[PDB]
Amino acid sequence: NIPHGQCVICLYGFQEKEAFTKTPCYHYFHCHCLARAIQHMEQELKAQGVGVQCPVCREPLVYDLASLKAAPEPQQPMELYQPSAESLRQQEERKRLYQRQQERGGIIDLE
Amino acid sequence: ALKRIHKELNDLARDPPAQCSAGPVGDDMFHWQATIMGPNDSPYQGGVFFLTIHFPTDYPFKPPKVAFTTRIYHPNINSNGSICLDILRSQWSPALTISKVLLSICSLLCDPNPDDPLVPEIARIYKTDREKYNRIAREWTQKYAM
Ligand SMILES: O=C([O-])C(=O)[O-]
Ligand SMILES: [Zn+2]
Ligand SMILES: [Zn+2]
Repeated sequence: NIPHGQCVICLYGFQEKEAFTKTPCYHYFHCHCLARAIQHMEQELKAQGVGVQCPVCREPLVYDLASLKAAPEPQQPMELYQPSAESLRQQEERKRLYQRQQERGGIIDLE
Repeated sequence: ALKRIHKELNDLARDPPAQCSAGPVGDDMFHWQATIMGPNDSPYQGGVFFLTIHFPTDYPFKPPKVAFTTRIYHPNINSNGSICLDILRSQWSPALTISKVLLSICSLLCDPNPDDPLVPEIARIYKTDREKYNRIAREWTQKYAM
């Protein structure tokens, strides 16, 4: 029915009524996500001189860009960032290490 | 870019690559600091190395800019902290992640690529006198990163 895995471009999974596609190399992407990837590849190729390829496995890709662009963009809630108590403790320790390196002339300062 | 950046941040908090950390500098989600503990298979063992990460507007479709902040003696990293590494330029893909980039740099520290150097004298020494090379790399680690 609906794919159980993750889209590697946006890092979200697939939900009911979302628009997604499956490549000939067996990889699933939201339609919107693959469209964006292809646009960038087309730009880079032109600036050097097809070579549009799957982001996962590098297999040359067949596609229709307009069809992919027409699909609805998934509405996906942003994942909040709430550092755990342990993470906050770890960040404080890093601050101390950085300070010592500065004193040693061990930090590159490009100014 | 921002939703993708939040996803990565949460994954790197749950399950970061061995010996590494990464998170935002202050309030700015597009500028991160990372750390690498010197790999046990390298002359950087025991040191902690800070790096800077800047995400471009079109991330993840263009690569992050990654440089060393901690001084390091290596044929592929210069005195400005610039890193010569394929996946940071010609070989980037939107399937890659910061977690994967950190894993790649760890590998480069263990095994340099002397034939594509940023520092010709260090490359000459690496190729002609590895004993001298590892000695100097350890000496810089001890002075600056420990
Ligand atoms: O770079 C230096 O000056 C050193 O490691 O002694
Ligand atoms: Zn997606
Ligand atoms: Zn593929």
